[PDB]
Parts: sequence; C-alpha cells; structure tokens
Amino acid sequence: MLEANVYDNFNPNYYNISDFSMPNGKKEKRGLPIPKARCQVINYELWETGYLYTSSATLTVSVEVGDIVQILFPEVVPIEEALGKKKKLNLDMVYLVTDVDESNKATLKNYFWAMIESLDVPNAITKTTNFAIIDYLIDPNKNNLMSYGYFFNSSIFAGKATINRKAETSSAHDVAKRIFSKVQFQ
Amino acid sequence: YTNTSIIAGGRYFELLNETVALKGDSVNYIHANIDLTQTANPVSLSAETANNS
Amino acid sequence: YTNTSIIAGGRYFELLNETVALKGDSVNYIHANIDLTQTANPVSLSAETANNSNGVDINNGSGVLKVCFDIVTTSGTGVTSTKPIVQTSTLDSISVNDMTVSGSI
Amino acid sequence: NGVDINNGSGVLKVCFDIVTTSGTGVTSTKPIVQTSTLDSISVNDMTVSGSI
Amino acid sequence: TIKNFTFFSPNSTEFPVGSNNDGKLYMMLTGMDYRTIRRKDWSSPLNTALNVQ
Amino acid sequence: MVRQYKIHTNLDGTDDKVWDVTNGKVRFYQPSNLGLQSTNNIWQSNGIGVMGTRSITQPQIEFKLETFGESLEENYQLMKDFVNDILSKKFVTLEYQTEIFQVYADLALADVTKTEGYGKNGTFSEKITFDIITKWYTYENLTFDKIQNGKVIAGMSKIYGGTAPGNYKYIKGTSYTYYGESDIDRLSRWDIKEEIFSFMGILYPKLPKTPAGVRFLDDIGNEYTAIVFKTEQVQDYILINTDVNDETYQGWKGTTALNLFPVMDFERYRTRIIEKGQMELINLSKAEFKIKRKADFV
Amino acid sequence: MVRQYKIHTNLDGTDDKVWDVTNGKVRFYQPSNLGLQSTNNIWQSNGIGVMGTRSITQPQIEFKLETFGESLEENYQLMKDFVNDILSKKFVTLEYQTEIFQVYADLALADVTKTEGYGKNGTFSEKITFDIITKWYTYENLTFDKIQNGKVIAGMSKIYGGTAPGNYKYIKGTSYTYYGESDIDRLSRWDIKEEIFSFMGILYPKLPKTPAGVRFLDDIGNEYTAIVFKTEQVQDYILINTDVNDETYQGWKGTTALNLFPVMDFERYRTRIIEKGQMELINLSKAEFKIKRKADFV
Ligand SMILES: [Ca+2]
Ligand SMILES: [Ca+2]
Repeated sequence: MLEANVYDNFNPNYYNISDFSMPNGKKEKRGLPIPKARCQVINYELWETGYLYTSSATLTVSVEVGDIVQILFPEVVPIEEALGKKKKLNLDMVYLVTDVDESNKATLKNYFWAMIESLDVPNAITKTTNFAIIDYLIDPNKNNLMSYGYFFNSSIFAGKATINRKAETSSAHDVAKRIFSKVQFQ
Repeated sequence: YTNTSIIAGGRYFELLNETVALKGDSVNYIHANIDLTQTANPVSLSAETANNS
Repeated sequence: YTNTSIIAGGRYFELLNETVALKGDSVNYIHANIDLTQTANPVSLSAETANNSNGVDINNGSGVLKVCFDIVTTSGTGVTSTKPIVQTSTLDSISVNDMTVSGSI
Repeated sequence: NGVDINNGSGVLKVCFDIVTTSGTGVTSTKPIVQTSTLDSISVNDMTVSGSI
Repeated sequence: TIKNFTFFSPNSTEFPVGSNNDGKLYMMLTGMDYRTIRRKDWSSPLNTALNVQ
Repeated sequence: MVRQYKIHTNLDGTDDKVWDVTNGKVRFYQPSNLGLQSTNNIWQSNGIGVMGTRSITQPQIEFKLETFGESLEENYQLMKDFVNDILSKKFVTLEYQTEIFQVYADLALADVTKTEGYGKNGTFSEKITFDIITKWYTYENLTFDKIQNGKVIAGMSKIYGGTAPGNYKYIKGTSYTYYGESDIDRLSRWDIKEEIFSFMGILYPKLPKTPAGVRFLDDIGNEYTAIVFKTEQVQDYILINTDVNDETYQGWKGTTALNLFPVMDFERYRTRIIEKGQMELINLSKAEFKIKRKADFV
Repeated sequence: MVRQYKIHTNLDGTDDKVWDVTNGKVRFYQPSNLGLQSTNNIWQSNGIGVMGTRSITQPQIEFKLETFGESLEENYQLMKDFVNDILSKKFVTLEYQTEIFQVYADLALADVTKTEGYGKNGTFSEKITFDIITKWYTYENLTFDKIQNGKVIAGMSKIYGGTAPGNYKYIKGTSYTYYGESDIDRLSRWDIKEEIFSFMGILYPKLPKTPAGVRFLDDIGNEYTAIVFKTEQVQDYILINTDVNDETYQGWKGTTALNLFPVMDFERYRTRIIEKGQMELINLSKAEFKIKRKADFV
C-alpha cells in the first residue's frame, strides 16, 4: 500500500498571515500543520498532474470534503531550479478531497487545478510573457488554496504568450491549458 | 571503470572493469559507498539522481 | 504530577507520579473528581474541554465533586503552557500589620 | 534553611524570636514576622497597622 | 498514583494519615512555607540574666 | 438440566401470556442458527491485510413447530390461538434458558406455515421463521448500593481518648484513619458497570411541581442524559420504559394512567444509551429498575 | 511430528490467551482451503498472450469446530468462552505449526454455527468460517549482529615482528592482510535480508528532547523511512507497532503510557514496508525487535 498524510483544508484566510516568530527573530508566514491522521491508501487511481482525469482512493481514516491528502513514496525527485543548482525533492502526490461516498472512497483533485479554481484573467495580462501569467495565477492572496511560492524553469516559460481568441476574458483553467500545451509542460 | 583508483575516508580501492548502470536522459551522480559491516564486500558503486555525499 | 498535594472540599490527597493524558492542540482543564461512594478510589483526575467545576457539597450531601485546579495548553506534540487555577480565601474581617500585593486590590 | 522535612530528608532550622543581650542580661526581644502567602482574598473589612 | 487521606477506611487499613501528610495539610490551610512559622505566647516568656524561659 | 424455550407476549409488562414452547402443547424444535455472522470489510493491498469495521449480522431463526393436541379440533385450536397471540403484539420476546444462562431475543414473526399433512389426531409439523430485532439481551434487576461506616478502634482511629484531655498518636502505617462520616446514610450509588440500551424503571416521586426523574453521570461526574418530568400533582409512580419499539412514559395516579411525554425535559434527555458511571434520582423517594444489556453470542 | 493449530487473542501482546485447537477442549478440524487463488489479468492479442499483474486472493477458511466437554454445562461453557474471546479482539491470530514451519494468519470471524444436535454429554459439532486479513506470516525475533577481530598471523598480518626493527613482507597473494579494527565493538549491523511488512519494537531511548527512534537504510546507505519521536523527558521505553490494523506508538515512563503520535516526524515516516538493507538506531541505548514477514503459500 501507499502512505497518506491527511491535513485539514489549507485555508489562506488563516495560513496567509506573517505572524510566525522565526528562531532568528523576524516574522514569516504560518507554516503547514502536522497531519491530523496518518493513514494508508488502498484501491487507488492516482494521477501525477491531472491533465485529463480526476484521481480516486479509498482511505483508512474517515476523511471529509476539503481535507488535503499527501501521498508518500520512498523515492526522491531531483528538480533543476537554477542552471547548475539541483535540489533533493521527496516524491509527493498532493490532492484536495472533492467528495467522499458511503464506502469512504474519496474523489481527489490535483492541488494546482483546485487552487486556480474560479479565477478569471483578462486579455491585458495575456499581453506579456508566460512568467507574468504564472506569477498572477500562483498567489495565496487570490487563490482558494494556500501556496508558499512556485519553482519554475525559466527556459520553457521564456517565450511570448499565445494569442487569445476574440481578446476576451478567459478563465485561469483555459489559459493554463492553452499555455501548458505550447510549452509542453504540466 | 577500466582501471580507476579511489581513496574515500582514507580507504584505498581499485575499480577494475567495474560497470555502473545509468538512468537515461539524466544527470547520474556516481557514488562510492563504504559499509564496514559488509566484511566480504565493503565497497559498492551507485548511480544516483542527486549528490548524496 | 510528581508530588502535588490538593485540598478539595476540605479533603486532602496527594498526587504521586500521577499522569493525566491530554487532548492535542487544545486547552485542557485538569479536574480533581471526588466520589465518596467509590470507597477504594474516591479521587480521580480528568482533562476536560471546559472548566466544569460543579460546587457539589460532598460533606453534607450526595454527588460527585468536580473542581478544576490546572489549565494545560497543548500543541499537536506536547505541552506549550500551564496556568494554575486561583486559590480563593474567603474571609470576614482581617487584622494585619503589613501586606504585599503583586496584582491589584 | 527552609529544608522540606515532610517530603524529603534533613534538619529544618527556622528563626522565631530575636533576643538582644548585654553583659548582664536581656535588653530587648523582637519576634520573627509570621508570613501568610495567599493567592486571592475575598474580604468584607480590613485594618492595617503598618503599610500596604 | 493517588494517595487519599481525609477519607474513612471500612476495613480500618485503607487510608492511614501520617505526621508528614497532616504536616503538609496544615501548611496549605494557613499558607506558610518552611521559612516562616505560626507562634503564640499564651504566657509571656521570663528572662533570667543570659537565659530565656 | 435441559434447555427451556419460552415465548412471551409482553415481557417487562403486566399482560404477559407465556407460551412454554419447550414443554407445552405447541413446541419449538431444531433451531436453524443461534450463532452469528460478521462482515469485517477486510481489503488487502500487496499481501498485507487491513481490517475495517465489523457489522455483526444476525440470521433468521427457523423452528420446527409441532403441536400436541388430543383431537383435530384441539390441534386447529392451538395453531389459531398461538399464531394470533404472536400477531396481536407487534414483537414477541423469546427466552433462551439453560443451567448457566438466561437470555432473551425480540423476534418479529416473519413466516409461519400451515399444511394438510396431519399426523395422529390431526397433529402438526410446521416451520416457523422469525426476523430478529435484538439477538441475546440479559434482563437483570438494577438496585442501589449502600455505604457503611468503618468501626472505631483505639489508637488506629481519630479520637481524643484515654488520659484527659485526650490523645491521638501518629504512627507509620497505623496513625489516624477516620472511622466514617456523620450521616453516611446520605450516600447511595446506583452503579452502572456495563453499557445498557433499554430499561424499565418504576419511579415514585416525592414532591409535586418539582422536576422528577432520573439523571445519568459518567465516570468523571458529568451528566449526559436525564429523563426529567415536571408535574402539577404527585403521580404515585412514573412508569418509564426506554425500549425503542414500544417506548412508554406514564405517570400513574390511583387507577388513572397519564401520558407524561409532552411534560418531559427534551433538552436534558440527550441519549437512550446508558454509559459506564452512575445514576442519580431527582425528586424521588423510591425506585425499582430493570436493566436490559446486550450479548452478541451466548 | 503432527500439525499444531493455535488461536491467539493478541499475538505480540501481554494479554495473549491461547486456545489449543489441535489438543485442547475446543478443536478445529478439516480446514476448507489453505492454498491460494490468483487473478493474472491475461489479455491476448492475435493468439499471443500478454500477462498483467497477479492479485493473489486469499479464500475463507472453514473449520469443523468440535468441543470436548464432560457435561452439557461444560460444552455450553466452551462455546460461550471460545466464540466471545474471538469477538472481544477485533482480529484473531492462527498458528500453523509443522515439523518444518511455523506460520501465522490474521483471521476475522466470518460465521459461527450453534445447533441442537448434541452427541454424548452435550457434545458440539459446528462449522466456523473465517475471513482472511493476512495469510501466512513468519513471526521472528530480530537481533543485531556483532563484528569480531580476525586473528594475528606472522607474515600474513600487518605487524613489524621478528628480528629488530620489525619486518613485514610484500608477497604475492599471502602479502599483508589487516588483522581487524581497534574498538571493533562499535560496529553493529541490524541486518534486513528479505522485505518485511510490520514489526513490534521496544525502543530504549538515551537522551531527552533529541529525536529518538529507528530509521531504515537501503542497500546504498540512504534513508527511505524513519519512525522518529521528539519527547520532552526520557521515556523508559518507546513501544512501536507497524501493524496496519492496530498501530501503537506509546512512550512508557514508569507505569504511565503516553501517546506519541503528535510528537512523531510525519515527513520522515514515508513507508511501512521495510526493504533490503540495514536498520539504524537514533538516540537509543538498547533495542528489542519482533519482525513479521509475509509468505503467500506455505
Ligand atoms: Ca414491552
Ligand atoms: Ca496485536
């Protein structure tokens, strides 16, 4: 089986407050909590990015709608954040619980797509580079879910943004899909 | 490694026709691993995704 | 409680290496509970979500006396702070030479 | 010394009376103040001879 | 472990109260430590030269 | 020695006609299953087993019902009298009795058969099936416990005795152990040791217009549920029954039975399930309780 | 010689009541199936067969449960005792013992039967069905291994001996081989040779406030999982159980049991499944381990 860390909703109305006293002295944003329960995931279908289908899993503990599920793997992913710099990143599959049935089978939605929900973006923002759109989309002050900054490969999002149809107001989902198709990334 | 000598933790050893399998489309970090409890074979080589010294 | 003495309802008892289990990320109200019908073990300790002191007169009537004596605040891993409950002395008339007040009159 | 005799071991020493003497006899006597450490007091009336 | 004292013993062995147990009880009632005392002169002490009775 | 089965119309009630199915004219033989089934919800990932929650299922009980009449007239009269008595009451209580135990089941009549294959003097061999409401529950008598004052002994207790003006000595182990309490007769514990579901308590109130009923305390001395009634006049006794199927609340005065449900404290009565702790009487001079707690397999 | 079946209420626990179903009063006979079933997911393209992943499915074991009482009273007393002991614990452990092996199964009560077909002195012959949680797991005591210094030999070892000022010779094959290591008592390997699923370790911690608990190393000397707790005071022993069904993480100090779940490092504890490599003790003076490892067919 796979190990799961169940946390309550990463409410930005709570965690987006710089009142945490750091050991040096200065104030930083509230850190993520400890899992309310450590459980194990059985009878699962887990998607890495959630480009086409939504994930599903039957969890041992009785999770509820809103809770964040962190699926753990005993392996490490090396991500290149700077030209030469690489960092030891532990393998994780982070989802938001959308619905739980009678048999405790939880419908899991990939954290990113559940974060950029209901967010609309005008044509004015699509005029600049792809970096400006990513910097707009990922913001814990606007988003439904908490985020402590993105990690991005400059070379892939260096290019000029794709031209909008009718130069209208598009949703964060439609623009991300349009951008992620051209940049060939998820 | 056809004929490579290494000193790690002051311990000398030789790699004589010692092959290390690699991950494709990746940066492989080749490590010398010393476990003194493994009396018969204390040294082994690994190809890893990061520098895990 | 390594060595704590308590007087509750005029009844003296000692807590000698007596452990009370706590609720995580909570304010735990530690109570001394006295049930005189429990002849072998009349006193027991509890960690509760609120101050549930009941003022039950155990010396004149029946019932369980519950009295809060400690407030223990926790994180998800352990105790963050402890605050004792105030010990009230109700008196009629006092004759004194000198007094020191740390709080207020 | 203030040695805890009821819980632990030791000899408890505590002053209660101060006797000032001369070469012949006792000149003056002063008793040690009786400290009453309390948490909170609910009182009707009070009389102070020294100070607060 | 909880040591009960101001409670009756039906088999006359259950809750025995000692000198130290009552000693701790009396200290809490009056509000005194091991550095202070409770003293009362029922009759004034006599002074005979370099002696106090 | 041998097993005794008994069918009851209104067990815990006054109008309880009892049918001795082991001994009497109508007989229950060869029970289908007296055991139990359980669904544990065990899902296994990669050979290692994880267990869910076990739903303890009870299977129907089917008896070989034989009649022992003297004529065709007598056997037809038994089948008609027995089956209709089971139909008159919404549920019929069975009693499983042996040398070691006496348990009860609250069966509901599922299926009864009537055929024309008659044995001697029109006797019957038929199958009677029952559906289970509650399978195995004890019907114990609950009574309060009294507290007694410990004996006074010279040197061991707290008294100022012997030479005037009295003396009590501190000794290691013996010291002073208090005798008892002045008016110890004031302490009465109605002890609850195991979890109960339903109970048939008769309660006689003391004063009219003062809330009368029973309250329940947990192990820490906190109240969870209380059946509290308020009355205008003193009802000789309040006859409360917690059974879910035939829940009964009624204040008896003389020969008149009054329904006390609308006059009961709805906020205090939080649950029917009684937990480990104690029970206290509010405005009650006397009480007689009959406790009925579960047993899955017996 | 012959096979031994034993039922344990709580294996790996102090409160372990053992029922000898081979020798005792309550006996298990004729197991339905001790083998296994597998679903291989074989899909075929144009006559050629491609095989997926094999889900090894374990089937229910049904035993012919017999009682060996001396009276009707004793046989009823066995059925009531044996079945309720199985019900008291959420899951029961079977012990399949033979001349060559000693395997265990984690069973859950699926179905038990009680009938009135009594043999002699109220004998019982009933069928008991069990649901499989985990089938066949070895329960063994895991201990560390010690390393000892090799003997010193003249000419073979690195020493300056014989005629002054000492001489060591470079030979071909025999040359100089080091004897051992100074303080070779520091080297201790807790060896993991096969993949293990759950374990019951009694951890003895050294320093308070320092993360105390075991970590697991893979074959290359890296960490995958670690059960590490950071306590305020020195626990006399930390009891850790990795069993999926009843996980225990309690820090005992004296007679007091403390829950160590919130104090645990959730990020370090990545998996329950232990892989081939070695175990390292973080801030521990002594350790006592019991390793359970699964076997599909035995
Ligand atoms: Ca009834
Ligand atoms: Ca166990």
